Amino acid sequence: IETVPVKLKPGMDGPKVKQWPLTEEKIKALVEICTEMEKEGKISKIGPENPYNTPVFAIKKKDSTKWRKLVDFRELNKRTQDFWEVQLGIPHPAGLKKKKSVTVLDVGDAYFSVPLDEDFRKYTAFTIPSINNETPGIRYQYNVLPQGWKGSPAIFQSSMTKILEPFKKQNPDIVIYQYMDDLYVGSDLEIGQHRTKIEELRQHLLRWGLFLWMGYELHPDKWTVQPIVLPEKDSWTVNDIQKLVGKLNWASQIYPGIKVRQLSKLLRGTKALTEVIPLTEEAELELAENREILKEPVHGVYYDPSKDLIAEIQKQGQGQWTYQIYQEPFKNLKTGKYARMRGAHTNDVKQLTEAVQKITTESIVIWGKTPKFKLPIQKETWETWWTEYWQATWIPEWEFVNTPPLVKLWYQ
Amino acid sequence: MVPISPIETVPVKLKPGMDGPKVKQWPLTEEKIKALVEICTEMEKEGKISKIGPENPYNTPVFAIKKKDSTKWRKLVDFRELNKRTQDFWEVQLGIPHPAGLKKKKSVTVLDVGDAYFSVPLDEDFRKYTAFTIPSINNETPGIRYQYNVLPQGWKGSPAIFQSSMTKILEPFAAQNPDIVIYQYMDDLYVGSDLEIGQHRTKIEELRQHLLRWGLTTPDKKHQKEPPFLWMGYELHPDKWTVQPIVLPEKDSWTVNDIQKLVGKLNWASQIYPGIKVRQLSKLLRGTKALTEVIPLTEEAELELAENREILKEPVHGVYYDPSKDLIAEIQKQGQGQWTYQIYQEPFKNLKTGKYARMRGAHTNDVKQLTEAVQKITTESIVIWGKTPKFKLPIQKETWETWWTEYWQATWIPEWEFVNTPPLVKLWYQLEKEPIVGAETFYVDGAANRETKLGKAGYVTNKGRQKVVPLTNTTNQKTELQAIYLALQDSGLEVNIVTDSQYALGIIQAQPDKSESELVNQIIEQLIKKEKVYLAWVPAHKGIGGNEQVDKLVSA
Ligand SMILES: Cc1cc(/C=C/C#N)cc(C)c1Nc1ccnc(Nc2ccc(C#N)cc2)n1
Ligand SMILES: NCC(=O)Nc1ccc2[nH]c(=O)[nH]c2c1
Ligand SMILES: [Mg+2]
Repeated sequence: IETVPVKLKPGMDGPKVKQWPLTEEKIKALVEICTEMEKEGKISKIGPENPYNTPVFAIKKKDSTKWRKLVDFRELNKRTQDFWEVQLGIPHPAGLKKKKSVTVLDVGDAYFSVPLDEDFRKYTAFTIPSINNETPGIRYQYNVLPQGWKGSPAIFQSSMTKILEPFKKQNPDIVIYQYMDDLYVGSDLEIGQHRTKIEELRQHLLRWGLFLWMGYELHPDKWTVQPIVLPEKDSWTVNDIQKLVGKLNWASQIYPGIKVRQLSKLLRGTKALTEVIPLTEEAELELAENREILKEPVHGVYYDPSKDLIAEIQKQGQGQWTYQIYQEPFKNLKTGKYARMRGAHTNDVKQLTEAVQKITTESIVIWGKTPKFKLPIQKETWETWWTEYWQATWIPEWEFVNTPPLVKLWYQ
Repeated sequence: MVPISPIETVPVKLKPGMDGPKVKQWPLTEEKIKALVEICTEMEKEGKISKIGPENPYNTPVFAIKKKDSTKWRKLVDFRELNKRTQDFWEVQLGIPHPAGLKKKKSVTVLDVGDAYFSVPLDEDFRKYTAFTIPSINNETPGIRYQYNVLPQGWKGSPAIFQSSMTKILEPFAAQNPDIVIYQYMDDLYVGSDLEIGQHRTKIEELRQHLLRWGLTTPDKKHQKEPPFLWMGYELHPDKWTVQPIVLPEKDSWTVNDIQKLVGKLNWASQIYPGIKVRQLSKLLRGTKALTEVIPLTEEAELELAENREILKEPVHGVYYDPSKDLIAEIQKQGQGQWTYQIYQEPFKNLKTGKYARMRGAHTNDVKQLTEAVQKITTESIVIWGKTPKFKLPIQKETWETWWTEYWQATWIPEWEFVNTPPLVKLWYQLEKEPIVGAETFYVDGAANRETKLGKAGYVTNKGRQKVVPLTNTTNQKTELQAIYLALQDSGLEVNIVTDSQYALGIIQAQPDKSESELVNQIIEQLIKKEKVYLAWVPAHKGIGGNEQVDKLVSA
């Protein structure tokens, strides 16, 4: 109550972003949800004097029979002022990633209890389209803090701090971190105890004045990584050696001390690709020296909060995906691999969308922000399908890789 | 007096930092002035405009035009300057309905709303910006000054504000009468339904009564207008739709502009007439832009044209959408990057047709194109029907599986079945995942001098087979491809090829079946003839055997 004034950054107008086509089921879902929200005073119909637009759609979260409204505020978020005055920043807990269990709660519904600044509401305009545009799209704006908007956690933060006061003083070891509509709650204790404390946390929110029941369990202390590893073999073909030298040449951009000279000379002469080549002892020493180098961390790797995180993903085949998160090229802040399934076994694009969500989650836990994706897929294919698989309440930025990376080989 | 509900005004603003228009009024003939005075007097009586004082600093120019051949004058205010300064509005009529998404209707009635059209009140605070001046006879008195009380014709916000106001009025009637549809186009309302004619007729009267509550009168004289309707380039009929007549001109000589017109008609036609092709005819439009320039039609363009004329020989109609039935989409490959599709529910009755053209690029293949066509049809179908059609595609299930599982990108197409209708999309080649035992190994390289553009390309093999070809007017990238081509050309049915060229790998790993590059095309032709090809990459200049040797030979 008593709204905080918000503005756009200087020299920019509100978002005008086209509503993308929605299926009949998503439209029907949104009509139902919005009718209720309008009844609750959360949103109000607007007029033609509001030119602005932000796209909206609907998703189904993990194990649920009910659609969730999802607004894509990406453009508005860029155009919205950074939040400084009362809160200068949220120094990111480094201990969150170390916890045995981190549960993700959707706290976004709490935002609806805070009125949105009257002069800013127009910038939250969104449209429910009609099939075949047969009837005019239904136009609304928010009267309260919208889910998915940058300003909502910023504005609600003081209310949130007061709400979680007794839980935190009671549970000093438990790490709570907030990103957009999500709350991240870590604990090192037994998973049954963990869930108990999570349900204990829910009540704090539940008992106060009101998809909260849900939880998404992570175990970041078990999150693995991918050092560069070289084959151990008794017999090397010419081909094996070429692949090794190629992999080492690549690695040498990362690790400076790497040498291919001795190995490369095993290839002396023009030989059948499948012919077996004995390693010279000097070749073995070189290989040995290379192995040791690759056991060390990369040199001069550091996170800069002022720079974007970039995430690259390669399709490895058979449901396997590799990825790297970096700021500067060859300095990888995290590398990883997913061998997983979760359905999607016949659908590449579904698998990729799930990978994108997982990597973003890892990014939020580790650095407290989402990365910018380089996606191995054609724009038109991605843009047609990704919303069908999206389970997350935020959305990251992405671009598209049209030229096959040669380095897919070396993350395999 | 029967009280009527007022229409709520939409608040309107000028763009930030901008003031209202001040524009000199043109002098007018004595006859124009007199006619404008008469018009404005009448308009003033109806409350549409009001006289104002000298205090209002604003002005917009007013004109008088006699129609064609006639004695009657009409008032035209030129709002161009005020429109530049007026805020943007939400525009609803973007994205017009496609006829193929409409539902069949037993009856469709037209209602004249022209009374409402000129009667919507304008935001009180914005009215001053609409000021205009009738010049005075002989300029011996001050001009007569007026401003608008209602949405002026030709003003930037009039269509959006009229549409939004009408919509708000109609909303409760539509909601409480789910058995009819209502669509607003210009000063008309169109009401359809499936109701027996008595009930339909009753709904129309009820609608006329509902509109009366805002004081909006509709003529007792019922609309001469009946189906078929000519709308947005279409003919709408109760049970069917088509495009308005498309007649391709006979010509001895074709102008750029003539060809642009032709393609326009053909594109428009293609949403109903199946199989329309624009490729060859569109080619003639490249570069240039001089509108009156004549172009010779190639034999290919003549052939495409003749094929189109045949397709257009008699009228074809689409049916409407039945939500109770599945949507089916079938696609055929037409050649030269051209694809055509039909969308239907029952066999032999299309809702609509259409085409897709290959995207511009250096290299391409049929599977990628088919995939792109599927995505386009999918998106178009979400717009029109709110759902993805089931696809019938000229590609074997096994071909698709081989494709997507090995393709370097993530890719997917939605539920589909194979239809065997040549030409089929197939994979022309697939490279080996492992080196081939028993197959000769070719180490290839090429290099060129950037200045002289002289180069060499060639190979050496484990059998001591060797070739080096001298080359002129070439680049390093071309020599790298040439070398691969030579190895393919000179090997047997199974071959291992070793290259250092990241460029060549990038292209081949994209799996093109066709290219703008002659050399890539020659390589593809060779790949097609092989039984097994393993392509291996190595880094250059590493002392890698057979690679360094061939590098030595081709450099100088
Ligand atoms: C878009 C639209 C244009 C016109 C008319 C525009 C004009 N002029 C008339 C109507 C009623 C509609 N709206 C809808 C909505 C759903 N189904 C239909 N089906 C439908 C419409 C016309 C005919 C006919 N004849 C048959 C079926 N129309
Ligand atoms: N080993 C060569 C090879 O398997 N080539 C190939 C070519 C075309 C194909 N179409 C398929 O479905 N599988 C194919 C395989
Ligand atoms: Mg070389």
